Amino acid sequence: KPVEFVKLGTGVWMHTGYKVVPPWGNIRTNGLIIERGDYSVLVDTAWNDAQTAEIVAWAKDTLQKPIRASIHTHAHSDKMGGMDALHMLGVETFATDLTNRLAIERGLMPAKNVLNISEIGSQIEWEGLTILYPGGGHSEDNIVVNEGVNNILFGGCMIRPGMTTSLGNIDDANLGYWSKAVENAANAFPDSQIVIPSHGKPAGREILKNTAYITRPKL
Amino acid sequence: KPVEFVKLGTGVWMHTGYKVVPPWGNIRTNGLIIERGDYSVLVDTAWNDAQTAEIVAWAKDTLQKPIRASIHTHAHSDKMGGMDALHMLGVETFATDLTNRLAIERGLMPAKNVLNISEIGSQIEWEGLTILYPGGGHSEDNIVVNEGVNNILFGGCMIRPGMTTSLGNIDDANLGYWSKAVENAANAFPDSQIVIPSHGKPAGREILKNTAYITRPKL
Amino acid sequence: KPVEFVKLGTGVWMHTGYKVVPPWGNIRTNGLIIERGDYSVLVDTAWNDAQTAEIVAWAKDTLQKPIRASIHTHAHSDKMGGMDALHMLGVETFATDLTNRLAIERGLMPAKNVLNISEIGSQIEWEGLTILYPGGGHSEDNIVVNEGVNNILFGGCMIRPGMTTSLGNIDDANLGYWSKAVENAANAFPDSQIVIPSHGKPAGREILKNTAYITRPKL
Amino acid sequence: KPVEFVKLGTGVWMHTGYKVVPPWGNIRTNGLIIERGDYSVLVDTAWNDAQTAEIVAWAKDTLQKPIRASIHTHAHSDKMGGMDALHMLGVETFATDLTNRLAIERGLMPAKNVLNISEIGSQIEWEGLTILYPGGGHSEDNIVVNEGVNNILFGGCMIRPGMTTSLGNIDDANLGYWSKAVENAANAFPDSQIVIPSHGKPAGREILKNTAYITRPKL
Amino acid sequence: KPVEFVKLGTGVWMHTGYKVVPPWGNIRTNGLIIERGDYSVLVDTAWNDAQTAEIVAWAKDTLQKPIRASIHTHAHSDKMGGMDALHMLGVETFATDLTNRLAIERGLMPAKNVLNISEIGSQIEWEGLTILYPGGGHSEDNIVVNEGVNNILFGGCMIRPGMTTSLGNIDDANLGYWSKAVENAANAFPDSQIVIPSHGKPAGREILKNTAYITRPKL
Amino acid sequence: KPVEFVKLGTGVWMHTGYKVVPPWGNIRTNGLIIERGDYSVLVDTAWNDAQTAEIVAWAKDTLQKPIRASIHTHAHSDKMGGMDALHMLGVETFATDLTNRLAIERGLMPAKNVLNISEIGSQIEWEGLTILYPGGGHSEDNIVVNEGVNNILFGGCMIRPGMTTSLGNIDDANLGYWSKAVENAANAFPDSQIVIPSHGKPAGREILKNTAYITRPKL
Ligand SMILES: [Cl-]
Ligand SMILES: [Cl-]
Ligand SMILES: [Cl-]
Ligand SMILES: [Cl-]
Ligand SMILES: [Cl-]
Ligand SMILES: [Cl-]
Ligand SMILES: [Mg+2]
Ligand SMILES: [Mg+2]
Ligand SMILES: [Mg+2]
Ligand SMILES: [Mg+2]
Ligand SMILES: [Mg+2]
Ligand SMILES: [Mg+2]
Ligand SMILES: [Zn+2]
Ligand SMILES: [Zn+2]
Ligand SMILES: [Zn+2]
Ligand SMILES: [Zn+2]
Ligand SMILES: [Zn+2]
Ligand SMILES: [Zn+2]
Ligand SMILES: [Zn+2]
Ligand SMILES: [Zn+2]
Ligand SMILES: [Zn+2]
Ligand SMILES: [Zn+2]
Ligand SMILES: [Zn+2]
Ligand SMILES: [Zn+2]
Repeated sequence: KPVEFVKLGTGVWMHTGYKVVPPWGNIRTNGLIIERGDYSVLVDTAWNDAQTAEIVAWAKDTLQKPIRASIHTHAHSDKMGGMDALHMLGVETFATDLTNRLAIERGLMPAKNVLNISEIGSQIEWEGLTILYPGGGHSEDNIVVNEGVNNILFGGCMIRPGMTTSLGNIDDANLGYWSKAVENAANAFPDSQIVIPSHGKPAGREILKNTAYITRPKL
Repeated sequence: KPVEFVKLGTGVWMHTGYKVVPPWGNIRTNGLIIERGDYSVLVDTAWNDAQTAEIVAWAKDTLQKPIRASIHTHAHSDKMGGMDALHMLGVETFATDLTNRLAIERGLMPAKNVLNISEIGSQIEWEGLTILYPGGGHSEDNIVVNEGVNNILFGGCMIRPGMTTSLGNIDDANLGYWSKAVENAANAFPDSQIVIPSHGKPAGREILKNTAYITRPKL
Repeated sequence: KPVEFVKLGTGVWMHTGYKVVPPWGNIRTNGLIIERGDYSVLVDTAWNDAQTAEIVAWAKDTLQKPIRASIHTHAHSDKMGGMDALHMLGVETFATDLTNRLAIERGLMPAKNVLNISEIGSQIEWEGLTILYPGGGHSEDNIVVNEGVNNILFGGCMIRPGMTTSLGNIDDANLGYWSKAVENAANAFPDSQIVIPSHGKPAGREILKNTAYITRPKL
Repeated sequence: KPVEFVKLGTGVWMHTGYKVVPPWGNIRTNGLIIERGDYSVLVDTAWNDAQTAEIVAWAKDTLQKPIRASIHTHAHSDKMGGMDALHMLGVETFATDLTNRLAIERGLMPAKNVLNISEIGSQIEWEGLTILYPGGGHSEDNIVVNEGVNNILFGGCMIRPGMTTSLGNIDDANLGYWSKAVENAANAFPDSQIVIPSHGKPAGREILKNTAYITRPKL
Repeated sequence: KPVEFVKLGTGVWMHTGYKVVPPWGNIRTNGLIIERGDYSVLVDTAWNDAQTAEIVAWAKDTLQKPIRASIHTHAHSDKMGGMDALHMLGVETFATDLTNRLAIERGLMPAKNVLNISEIGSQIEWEGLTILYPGGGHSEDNIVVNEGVNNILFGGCMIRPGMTTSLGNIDDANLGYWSKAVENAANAFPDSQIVIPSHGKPAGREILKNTAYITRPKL
Repeated sequence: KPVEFVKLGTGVWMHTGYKVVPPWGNIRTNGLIIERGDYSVLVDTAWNDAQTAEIVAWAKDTLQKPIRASIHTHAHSDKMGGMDALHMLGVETFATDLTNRLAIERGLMPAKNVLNISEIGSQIEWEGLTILYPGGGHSEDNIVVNEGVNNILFGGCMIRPGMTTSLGNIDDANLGYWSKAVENAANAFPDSQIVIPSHGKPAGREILKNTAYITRPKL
């Protein structure tokens, strides 16, 4: 399926790309485009360079706000699969040091610059966004991004879609800490009523609660 | 979020109030307003006195059928949090003896009058409603209320919303008997195709079946 | 509830019949009508002879393409409950040899003719449909049917509806192999984006993935 | 394997009989012989009439205290499989009314006399033993027997052996209440340090705790 | 820990070797030496060539019945880790064709000769032993070996030790079929009261039953 | 039951005290006495002051090596229930700062001195013992103690007894991290073949492995 753009709020757009992975077939991955004054910033690549180049072109030609910089929410190919495209298209890329290290271990290109959030609960302000490291969950390095004007929380792959009980790709997950990481994000951003998972539809805070439940160690 | 009213059938309305509870945020609670000839009856308060007073005012001014009496489906603050408002507004309140006893233990005000349904499976007719005690489930005292004109079954908190697998607040639950209590209610009221949970959207009998499954002891 | 017809694609219709089964009440069962040149073929009966006769009549009078033959996807009464009606109405019925044997053991009438797909993974072409035996799942004999013009995969009862975690009627299930059988079907028919379960709404490939997850042996 | 006798305390003996049940093979069942002044009483038959007759003969010839009466701890064939032998050998048999009713439903002979313990928690003194009905567990009618001189608690099949996590034959079990029934027995007889399960070795109170854990509804 | 020999029955000995595997440390692996007229046969190597050579030497010097041939119960290094030693010491090695193929895939040396048991339930007589392929379990190729004079069933790694609930190394397991494979072995060899797991102490049929329970798909 | 002493190795003794806790009854708690030149050190109190005073007296009168100092492995009453006795008897008590803080929160007396091991994996040498903080498990502050002459690892309550699947008192447990904490201890002390849990019998490394399994987040 081709690459789709949907408006989530004032100056906040979701990009969605698809990849066919047998046996189940097409799987979506979502990220964001965030408008700033006369440029935009990007949260996550799509699956590959071609899809990522389509996102850059859309921001330049449709929003008229070319992508200047990007952040990447963990070291997997749905979030960093299009790094060569971003680099060739002049986008200045950012990730945590741990994400960059895991990217190299996993055969992905690291970002060009470092987000200094290494402790659990650490937050910074980057291009009008709040970036939090809530601890390991879907991947040890996963970060979340909050946009405080529209109160949109981008949970990425740490937040599971809808009412699923499937945990998704758990190859790199911290099964012990994931539910606490979700609680940490939910407590850090109480005003965000719109929550974006990477692999499903935009939703509300019910997907925070559901994710924390389905990934929580039980008695 | 403010207090909402939705029509479910002839003379049957749902009231919904919200409370912000970290980490997950707003949580709805639902109850009913049931029209009678020139007055109405209430199933459950909302979370607090202010929301409950808004329900009384709506019945008086919008339906023109002031609330005369109420029933309360178990001793938690989403169902009995607005008792002082009901009492001050002249509403005559009813609950089972067990609910009244648990209300006192839990720091809530008991109802002024007793519903005589203490045995499992016992039912009475109260203001045109059938009230059943199906046994302990979400709380040991939980009762259910059936409105037989429109065939609406109010399951309250004993029925979980939608397709969730979360059990909600289980602090006071009877985990051994809950699925049997749901079966008891479903068998008692086969004609009710509309089922109302306290913490989600109106639905059909699929939420009876799903609740019984997700709360059933497994092998 | 009465018997319903819904168009799924060019020349492909879903039939749905209901049965009241306490405690939960009405349960739907779905099958298909597949148009051919001047006749049609049927996938599955409804619950009983009366509902099945209504399907035959609809194909004759509304589609003007009378049902000539049928296939049955496993030996339970939602799929073979209307065999006497089909036989009396001149429909030539087909099932696997294992389905016919299990039908007799279960008190159902067997089909008049045999589908030769006894090995796991075996497929045949029957009236423009691909019929696959993917191995035991909901029932040891369950088969799936793919319509390759519209790319519709009829999973029958081997595919669970929506986002449920309930396994349905497991009296005859192969709990060890069911998730592999679902994977086998999904790998055999990658182009089918429309998936039909017997007991829920038409959906996409997400119900293949969800079924395989909820029925998969866990660690 | 043949029928075995082991001394558990002053005047208290365990009888053990075996039955070959494929696939796993021999399975033991245990009961007790309790000496009184110049006669004895029996707790449970063995699997069949021949084994039960061997127990009667042993009490008469070895203890010199012929069995006068018996109690039966629930309606399954390991506990009531030898009723014809007891009746022919002049033993006066006792069970609860519920056990007698379930015996008839299950194709076993009922006892000749009734133990009046129908409410949960009800206890009586019978031939120097305390008999408690703790509620449904392995079977809805299961009772337990405490011998207060030696402080031996006969849990029968309601108590699982050793450190197993298997629940045994659950065809007739009350999965919701079983762990509470075990707690009820443990609270009723705090001084009993010797605990006898039907299907394993004599042990201590650790098998009460383990049984309650492995059969307890979990979150 | 060094290599140990223990007599299990007339002409049947267990060999046990140890390997230190962090974090848990020493892990035993067991196999058998089976005496024949003036030679012996071997079931499984130990972990490595040195331990396996010690087994060959013990049979030659202590039993005075040199090992002529061997069978290997699946393709893992505890069972086939000492193949070079056996081959150099003149032992003629046998395994199923599937075991030989999986050995090559897993970096182990295959056996020199083939055991023709490829269908589930197939059995052959080899050097007075019955060898059964019961279907996939701990590994897809696992076979079991029964010695009918002493009625000793060697379950190898398909049978878990004692009362554990741990499944051991499941990297290559068939989680769907394992409990059925255990049932198949138990039904094939009802007279064997001594059961040998690879990674624990000799035991009785209770470890067949426990293994089947702990590895069985649950509802 | 009264207070028991058992020799575990040269200069290393286990002390065991009992407390009756309904419904299950007596529960043991274990700690150690470690001989040094002409004095000893203590690992953990018993349940109360009287039992703890008996341990001090035994070291003075039987070993002739009076207890000079003690360490406490977490803030629960089985480990710190006898602090007043130790303090009155002149024993100099040590615990981590986190244990002292949790002791105060839980109504126990803190130790007089601090063990400086606050980071996960931190170790110190104290009176010839290695003390490790492996991360939260049974309690967030739990530490383990290794005696390297006899290679005895005292796991305290972080290690569950025998082959149980019960988690014990989990009121204060870190369910996400406990299995990793056990792995951390097992990796830190590979030479210790004797492992002491607080609530069961001395055992080997199998109880490390079993604990890590039964408390590990599963898929
Ligand atoms: Cl979604
Ligand atoms: Cl809902
Ligand atoms: Cl659906
Ligand atoms: Cl036992
Ligand atoms: Cl063992
Ligand atoms: Cl123990
Ligand atoms: Mg540049
Ligand atoms: Mg008044
Ligand atoms: Mg004809
Ligand atoms: Mg008589
Ligand atoms: Mg040769
Ligand atoms: Mg001093
Ligand atoms: Zn990822
Ligand atoms: Zn992802
Ligand atoms: Zn409630
Ligand atoms: Zn509620
Ligand atoms: Zn079916
Ligand atoms: Zn069906
Ligand atoms: Zn029984
Ligand atoms: Zn029994
Ligand atoms: Zn293996
Ligand atoms: Zn092995
Ligand atoms: Zn503790
Ligand atoms: Zn403890």
